[PDB]
Amino acid sequence: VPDYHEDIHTYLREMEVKCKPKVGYMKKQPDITNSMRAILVDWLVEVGEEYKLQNETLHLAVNYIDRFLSSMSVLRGKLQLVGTAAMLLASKFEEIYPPEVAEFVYITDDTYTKKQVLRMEHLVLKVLTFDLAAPTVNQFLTQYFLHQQPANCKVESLAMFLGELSLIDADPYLKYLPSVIAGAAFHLALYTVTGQSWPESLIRKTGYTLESLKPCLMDLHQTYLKAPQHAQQSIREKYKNSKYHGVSLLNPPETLNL
Amino acid sequence: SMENFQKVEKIGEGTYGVVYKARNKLTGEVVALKKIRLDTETEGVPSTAIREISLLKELNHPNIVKLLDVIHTENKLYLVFEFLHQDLKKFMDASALTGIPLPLIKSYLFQLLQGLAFCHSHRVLHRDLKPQNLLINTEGAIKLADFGLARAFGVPVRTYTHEVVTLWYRAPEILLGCKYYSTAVDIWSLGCIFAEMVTRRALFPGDSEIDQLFRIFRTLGTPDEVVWPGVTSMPDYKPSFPKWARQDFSKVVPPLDEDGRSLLSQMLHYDPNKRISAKAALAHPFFQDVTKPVPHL
Ligand SMILES: c1ccc(Nc2nc(OCC3CCCCC3)c3[nH]cnc3n2)cc1
Repeated sequence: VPDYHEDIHTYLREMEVKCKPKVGYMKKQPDITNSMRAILVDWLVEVGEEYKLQNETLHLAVNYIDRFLSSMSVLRGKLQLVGTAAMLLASKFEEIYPPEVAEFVYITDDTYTKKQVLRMEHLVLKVLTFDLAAPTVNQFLTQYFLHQQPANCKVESLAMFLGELSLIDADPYLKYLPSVIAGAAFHLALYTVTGQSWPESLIRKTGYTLESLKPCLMDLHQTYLKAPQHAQQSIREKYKNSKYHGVSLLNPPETLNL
Repeated sequence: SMENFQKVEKIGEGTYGVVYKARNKLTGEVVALKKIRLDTETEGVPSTAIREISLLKELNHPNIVKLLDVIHTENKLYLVFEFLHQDLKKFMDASALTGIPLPLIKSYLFQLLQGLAFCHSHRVLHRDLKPQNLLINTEGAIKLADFGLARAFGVPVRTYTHEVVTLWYRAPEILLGCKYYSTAVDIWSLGCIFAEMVTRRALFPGDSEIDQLFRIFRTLGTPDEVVWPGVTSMPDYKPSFPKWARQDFSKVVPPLDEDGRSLLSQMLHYDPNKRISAKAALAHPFFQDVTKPVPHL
């Protein structure tokens, strides 16, 4: 229903700037670290597989965790707790059948009580002032997916996997806006699988070119190369399923030709 | 806390929680209070309240009710809203001796399509237009209300909940189980609502899904592959459907002119890709002379 496509792309681009998190927040986190955030996002992928949640949901959940920690200081035994609450909220916002609070409590191997979950949820709702409709990489990808010639389902799937790896690592991905990670990721997918590049029509819609995307593209490219040694691997595991055409099994390009 | 409001009378129960008319003791504003009973060690803040609150604060428009504030307790959550005089259903039923003049119909249709384009435009689907959710003021304004069933949507959309829209105002894509639905469903409800502002009676008052379908098909014809490519392959499409002929639109809504019939007819296109979008409907020849008369009150 490309009736509102330029209208929605245009609004999404304005809200990624307002829904974006502080790039330097981990320097001001007295007790948690990128790696500690890397472990939590991994866990969340896994919870995602476990209840069969949308990938969009894992992506909003992350957006909430980053914006919550952008201004709330958190001890490392509480980081999961922020992570379960953001995850109930994202589920409560996007899923047809949200997992129930029991299930959030159960998958923390009763690290937290139900009452604690439920007070953090509430507390995430006020740090975030109830603004849960953030734009995500996945919202930008799906719009970029409409531009393939013809649709290539390995391409979609590998873009999904890479945009998804961008979630795990706060350094370098918190410097980049969602539209831009999806850019890099859609380019990296098309190139690997088909040899083609960021098409002319997406330049026209997005205003992004290979020159705009390179900074993100170089980074995403080293992430693709090191994927197999990353301490975190649930994204790799997941992308082995049939459902995403086992694209975590494809070989990343040797070079990029930029 | 709720210190400054003076509760004045309840208004009713919509999709979730309860609504009261109130007054700001200090400023004098008349607000609509939507009181959501919290309940910890249950599920916590309902998703209906999380979608609405977050989507309504993005939607600020003359024809979308305005959510003025959110008083966030630990037991209760209150949504503070711009208050309105009545709903369309309640007005319609009051104007049923001498109906709604055309100018007021047009203007309301025009004003709803504006609010409805603004929602679609900001990736929001209302999913529950019906006269009870459309509030009117004493100035002629008409506004979309109750965002309890609304939803942020994606481009191309995904499958969303199926249990959606009040039966009578529900679209044929929904009744036959299409895995993907969109914005075309809000327009379909406005189509029914437009027809109702005119005839002063619901267009398709079914009593069940099958009843709904067959009432739609007795009016517009049983859809086929010609009028709607893909219909006969749909999940709840049945080969045995009675094959009904399409009644000529002037008999569907007798009082309407040619522009009005053309416009209602684009709103009710079976095929969701051909249904007119809200934006486009704003430039229909139906509205050349749209004005804003202030209804009787
Ligand atoms: C009659 C008298 C008064 C009203 N006023 C009014 N009501 C609301 O929710 C009313 C709900 C109540 C249950 C059915 C659907 C509509 C509002 N939300 C923001 N402003 C509102 N104003 C409306 C009708």
